[PDB]
Amino acid sequence: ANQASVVANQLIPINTALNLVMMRSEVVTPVGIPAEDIPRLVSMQVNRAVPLGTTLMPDMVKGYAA
Repeated sequence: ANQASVVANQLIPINTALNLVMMRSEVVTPVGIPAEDIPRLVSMQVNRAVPLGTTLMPDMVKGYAA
């Protein structure tokens, strides 16, 4: 209950480096990467294009290990 995840604030293009305009948090189901990891996700790249409103999942960010 109430775990907030990272949600795509806009379409995050393939292989693009993440920035703070790109990520917002929301309570979504299923639970994805925790909202508190938005600082650490900055500059990491996605390996697939992430459509607007998609929850960001661990398998989508290159070099992500929590």
